Amino acid sequence: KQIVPVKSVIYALSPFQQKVMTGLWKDLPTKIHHKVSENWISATLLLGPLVGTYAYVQNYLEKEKLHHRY
Amino acid sequence: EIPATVAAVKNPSSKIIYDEHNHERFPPGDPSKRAFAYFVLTGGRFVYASLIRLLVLKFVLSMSASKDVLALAS
Amino acid sequence: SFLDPKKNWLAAQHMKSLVKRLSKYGLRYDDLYDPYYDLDVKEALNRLPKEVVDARHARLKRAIDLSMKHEYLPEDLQAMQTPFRGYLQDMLALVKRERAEREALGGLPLYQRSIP
Amino acid sequence: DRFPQPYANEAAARFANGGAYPPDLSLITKARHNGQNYVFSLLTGYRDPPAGVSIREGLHYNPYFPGGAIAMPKMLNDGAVEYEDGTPATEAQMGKDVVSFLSWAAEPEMEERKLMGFKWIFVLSLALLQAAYYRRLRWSVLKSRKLVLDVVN
Amino acid sequence: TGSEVRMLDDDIPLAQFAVAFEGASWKDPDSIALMVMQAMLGSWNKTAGGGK
Amino acid sequence: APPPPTAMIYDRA
Amino acid sequence: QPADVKAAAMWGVAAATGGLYLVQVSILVLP
Amino acid sequence: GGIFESLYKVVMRRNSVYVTFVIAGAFLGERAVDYGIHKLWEANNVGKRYEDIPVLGQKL
Amino acid sequence: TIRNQRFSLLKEPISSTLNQHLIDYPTPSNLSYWWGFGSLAGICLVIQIVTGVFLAMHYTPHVDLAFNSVEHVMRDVEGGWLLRYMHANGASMFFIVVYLHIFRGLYYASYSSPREFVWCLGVVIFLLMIVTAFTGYVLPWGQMSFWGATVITSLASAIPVVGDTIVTWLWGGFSVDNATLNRFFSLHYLLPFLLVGASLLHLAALHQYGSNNPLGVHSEMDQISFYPYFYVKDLVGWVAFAIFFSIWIFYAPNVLGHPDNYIPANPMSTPPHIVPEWYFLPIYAILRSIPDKSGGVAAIALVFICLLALPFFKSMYVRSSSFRPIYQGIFWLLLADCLLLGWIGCQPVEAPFVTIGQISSFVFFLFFAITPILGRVGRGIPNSYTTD
Amino acid sequence: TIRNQRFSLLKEPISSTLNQHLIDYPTPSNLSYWWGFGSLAGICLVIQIVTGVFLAMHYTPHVDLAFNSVEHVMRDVEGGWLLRYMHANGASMFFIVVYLHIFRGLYYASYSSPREFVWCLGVVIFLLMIVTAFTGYVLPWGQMSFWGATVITSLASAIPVVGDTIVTWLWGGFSVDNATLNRFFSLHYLLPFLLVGASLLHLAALHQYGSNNPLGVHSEMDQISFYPYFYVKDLVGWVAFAIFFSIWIFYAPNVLGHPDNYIPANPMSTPPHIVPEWYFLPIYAILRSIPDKSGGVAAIALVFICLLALPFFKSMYVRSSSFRPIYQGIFWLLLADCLLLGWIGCQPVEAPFVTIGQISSFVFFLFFAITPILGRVGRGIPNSYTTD
Ligand code: HEM
Ligand code: HEM
Ligand code: HEM
Ligand code: HEM
Repeated sequence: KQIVPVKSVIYALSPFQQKVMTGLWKDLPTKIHHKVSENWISATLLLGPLVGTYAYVQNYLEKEKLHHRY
Repeated sequence: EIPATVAAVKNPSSKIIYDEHNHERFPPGDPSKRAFAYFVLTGGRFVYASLIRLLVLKFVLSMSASKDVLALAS
Repeated sequence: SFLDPKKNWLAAQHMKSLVKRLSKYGLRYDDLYDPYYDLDVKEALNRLPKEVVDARHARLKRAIDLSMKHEYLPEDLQAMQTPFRGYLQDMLALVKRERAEREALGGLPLYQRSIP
Repeated sequence: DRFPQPYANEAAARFANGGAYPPDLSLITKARHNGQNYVFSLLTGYRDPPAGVSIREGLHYNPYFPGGAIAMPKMLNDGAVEYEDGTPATEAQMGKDVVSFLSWAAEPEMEERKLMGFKWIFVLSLALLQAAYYRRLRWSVLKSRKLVLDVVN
Repeated sequence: TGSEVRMLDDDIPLAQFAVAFEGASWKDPDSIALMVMQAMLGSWNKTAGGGK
Repeated sequence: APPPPTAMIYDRA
Repeated sequence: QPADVKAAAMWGVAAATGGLYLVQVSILVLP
Repeated sequence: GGIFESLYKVVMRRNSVYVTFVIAGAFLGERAVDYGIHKLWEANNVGKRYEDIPVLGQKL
Repeated sequence: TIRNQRFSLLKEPISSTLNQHLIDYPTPSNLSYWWGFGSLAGICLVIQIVTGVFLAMHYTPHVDLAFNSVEHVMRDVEGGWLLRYMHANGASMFFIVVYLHIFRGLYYASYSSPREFVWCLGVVIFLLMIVTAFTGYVLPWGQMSFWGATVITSLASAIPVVGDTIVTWLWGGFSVDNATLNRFFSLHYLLPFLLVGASLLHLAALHQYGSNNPLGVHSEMDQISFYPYFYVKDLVGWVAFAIFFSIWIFYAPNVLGHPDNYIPANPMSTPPHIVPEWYFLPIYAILRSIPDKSGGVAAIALVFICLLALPFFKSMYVRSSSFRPIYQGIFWLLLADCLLLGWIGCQPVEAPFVTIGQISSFVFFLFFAITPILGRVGRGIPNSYTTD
Repeated sequence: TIRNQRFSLLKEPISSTLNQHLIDYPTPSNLSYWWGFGSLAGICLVIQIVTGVFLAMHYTPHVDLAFNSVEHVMRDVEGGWLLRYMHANGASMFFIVVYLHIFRGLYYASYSSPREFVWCLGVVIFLLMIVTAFTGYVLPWGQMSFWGATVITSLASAIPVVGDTIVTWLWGGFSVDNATLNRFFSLHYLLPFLLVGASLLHLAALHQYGSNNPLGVHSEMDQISFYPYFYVKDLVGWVAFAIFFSIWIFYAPNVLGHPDNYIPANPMSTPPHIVPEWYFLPIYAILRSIPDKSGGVAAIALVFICLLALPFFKSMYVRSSSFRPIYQGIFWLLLADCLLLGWIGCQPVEAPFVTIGQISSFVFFLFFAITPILGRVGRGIPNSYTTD
């Protein structure tokens, strides 16, 4: 567990010489663009099986209900 | 073709450039808003102290007497 | 089988996505090999030249800084990035071959992983 | 003292009620799923069975009761109690009042609980805002540094 | 302004750094007090005869 | 745009 | 030493205020 | 800016004063929030509280 | 640096270990908010322990007094309703944040070398959590508690050689009765302290090798101390969790519960829907889906076998799934399947839920049976995409 | 030595801390058996924890069921009389061993620098043992149990401004009833784990500053590893202790107790002789001897203040009692005084026992007040006895 020095040169600024909470909502539309563009595959994979299974279950339940309802 | 770090070390300049992606700089001549952050933290500390007080009192007075024995004592 | 992007559309898409990701963070594919992971990568990095290893450390530090800042490499250097230009696989293969020979005929492991 | 018990034991209750045990009503609004609506509907929904279904003698039909047939008859008969305040005692009125009373008996801490919840949700949201500001202020030094690394590829 | 610069090398035997506040002008009456404060934060050397 | 291995002394090494 | 005494007195005041806020003996305090 | 700096030089030069200020502010804010939430409660549900039923004292 | 005289009270031997391992332990500077869940499961455990002790000052482990004692805490004790709702919803929160912990580990492949011991101690902690929550849920002595205890402990008689002997020994008699209640109470009191010890060993191993990071790369180049940079991050996490927990205590205190537990246990009557708490549901679903109940218990053992066997797979040099599209999709499919399987557990054992649970279990095990193949095939990527 | 390939499992990181602190810790080569007494106290604590858990699998903390539940443990549970006698007599042996531990520390002046933290943590440990044993003795709910609880809790009223409030809050309802019984059961179950933590801190501080020896001299010249040299010595001690404890369990199990605890608690009548367990008797005797109960509580606080104030004395250069004849005699007189004080506490308040106790407690504090004088004179010794 050692440190590996890199030979960099780092300029830093005081936390009291720069605004804090503006960067949250700065450049918001591009942020939302990224969040949606680079992740729609993941959301599709997470939710698609769930909604598909729910639709299948409801279809089966209703069809059995009608068939057995005399 | 001297390296980037060597050129930076050997040539100090007063036109320092920071990242400014998610933290925008103040203009170079401006007082530091040091007090405002302290008052924000003060409000947060208000809340934290109130919550700690609530939790201690709730536990200790839970260990206290109960309405059953209070009504039983006549 | 051996599926390369020239003879496989799916492999072409996979390579394209990996290139896009590595270029976004600006680090070669070999930089992902953790020395703590295998201890053969540790030896291979111990055998490589100092300029190459220092470049690897610099690229990794840049990537970690970009990850913390929640940003990507600017498009200029992103177009200047060269992922998959390897520097380690040959040395790693040599180290593993030497280890395999030593294990195959007699021999004690030159290095071992602590427990744990 | 506590409320009196109409029967000495569960077996006595069953013998009185023909084998059915009238459950304790202390937590009836929390013991049954969707307790308040269920109790109100069960008390007020004593309807006529559909065509073809015959409830065994001694039982009464209730659509909302799991099973179809319940042991109690309709007790919330219209004009069974005389309110002491001047409210006409209709079956819906008695149903709503009884469900309110039972829900109080099953959760006497609702008012204090909700007041505490509102206050602490608001106050902790303020704390969350302050904590976010504190984190952004501490990390502002790192998240805005410029590092020169002497590498391009 | 108040900021920092760090030139990490790790190939140099000794690390050297300077941390500074904002001083006073020539005509500020507190510059004498700053000089006294510097005097009571005096320099120390590895070859100094004062020692400890 | 990507530099050849001729430059980048680490690439040369 | 006088500065230390003043600091200790102020810290005692702060601790007393904290204990008072924790216990809330406003009813008890007759004098 | 000026107001924040003024209150800073008032109450942020010794940590004991700051702790006293924090505790006092916590107490006052707690009591104020109590009062506000109680007023909202009274405004919202009017005509339901215990000391509102028309026959509260006639069961004798 | 000769320590002739004291510099810093943090570096004195009294505070030196805490200094190192809490204030000065270096962590990668790019950790996201997904490590706060590891920081937060400990807070949930502390909350559970404190509320449980103050509850045990009021609970009576007899079979004729347990339910009435719990109601005594509900009604008579000042602030008792707060204590009980805190304990119950805090068990729920503990399991929620631990599941988030586990799934972040799965996404970023934190189980990979050299943190095999970290993952294995985590699995042991998971066993301890499950046993503690179950034996604690039996305590209030409601219908659901009694019958869940009966069903689950009776399903320990699937072992071939011993079976009934172990079940009789565990019950202290012939059925779930007062002896089992008293035994479960004592065990429920004891086990959380072993859980604290296991958490400490977990943290010791992790600190031995250091924490991972979103990129999954070696990260000893850019590191910063824990305090204060990650203290404030974890503070934001804690306050958000406090808001969530306060919502779940003061406005929906029974939504995560099951209403049939508010009925005093009656061994002569069975509730129509015997199901465990929502956080045992996937395990219950796998157990029910596999028929031949001995096979179900074997499958439950096999689940933990797979969890313990995860860190000891093949090469798979790249670990973070940000650079593994196929493993990323596989992980999302696994998470969806786990959520679906948890949904299945609450459903009856009628059709089509049997088939839906039988397919879901197969997918769940296929996840573990496919990752070594992914590693083996991806071991030869650089030779194929190289630009030489 | 570069650890390329692993030589020994003991030096591997999994067993490295254990290796150091258990096998390889250097120890003075001339230790006698009282260090074995320290290890024996640790073993007694573990025995108490295990038997207490298995006892709490059968004990009902209700006022109407506690006594009959204990008689259940004795008569019906398979080998339950063994568990109960082991727990009770193990509390007694725990206190015997801790007393021998403390008195060895006093004799060899192990409290001196740099082991002030070790001694202070020991004092905290002793407080925890006292509280745990007291609340545990309340559990069986007999005459002595109930009335001792009443008296010892009601002497907390001696606090000037908040005494009555603290008494009522601790009682929970104007008496020592069911609420106090449940409260005491929960606390008795919880405290031993804090005691384990305190013991671990005790050992850590000692291991920081080595270990004293019968000579009191610097001892880094001739040091040997703890294993196997002191493991076998401790083993001899453990077997002898097992024989002693087996004599107590099987043949004379009720000698160390009082017969009044076999009568169910009856808050109406009062037994004629209310005394705590034998190991609280010296403290009880001091408190009873000094009248004006506020003065008694102040005197107990003063006892613990003196015990905490031993380590921080001024000169105290020569450590061991082998080279301190005056201090050797003072220590033996103190031990005789402590035994006499313990005997006084079991006697009624009728004369002459009041005079004897009021002398014995004064002599106790006199010992604690004349050690610095001996230290100063001893610091003066060397420039007087020079032989030239
Ligand atoms: C030493 C610490 C603990 C003690 C003393 C303790 C004690 C108790 C007691 C007395 C009860 C019964 C009171 C009640 O039902 O509300 C209980 C219930 C429960 N405990 Fe614990 N507990 C502890 C830790 C935990 C932990 C760590 C968990 C979670 C893993 C947990 C989960 C539960 C659950 C789920 C219940 C059932 C709550 C209910 O449904 O009413 N407990 N505990
Ligand atoms: C009692 C519950 C648990 C607690 C208190 C706990 C605590 C922690 C803590 C404090 C960390 C370090 C901070 C962090 O990395 O988030 C951590 C990391 C970790 N834990 Fe746990 N943990 C728990 C359960 C689990 C479980 C069940 C597993 C998996 C079986 C697990 C696997 C891990 C892994 C893999 C890491 C490394 C994180 C990384 O990649 O850096 N933990 N845990
Ligand atoms: C739970 C009860 C206790 C346990 C388990 C315990 C355990 C130990 C252990 C393991 C040692 C190191 C081995 C040894 O030297 O014997 C030790 C040493 C020591 N203990 Fe304790 N102890 C306990 C109570 C006490 C008490 C009540 C005191 C006095 C207040 C005390 C004072 C000391 C001292 C002074 C040493 C130093 C040994 C030396 O100087 O050689 N201990 N203890
Ligand atoms: C966590 C561990 C422990 C548990 C669970 C525990 C539990 C119990 C229980 C249930 C009883 C009542 C059973 C009976 O009457 O025999 C009891 C009695 C007692 N315990 Fe413990 N105990 C523990 C540790 C200790 C310790 C460390 C001591 C201190 C020496 C102690 C001292 C006593 C005493 C003096 C009694 C009364 C003996 C008697 O029954 O006459 N216990 N304990």
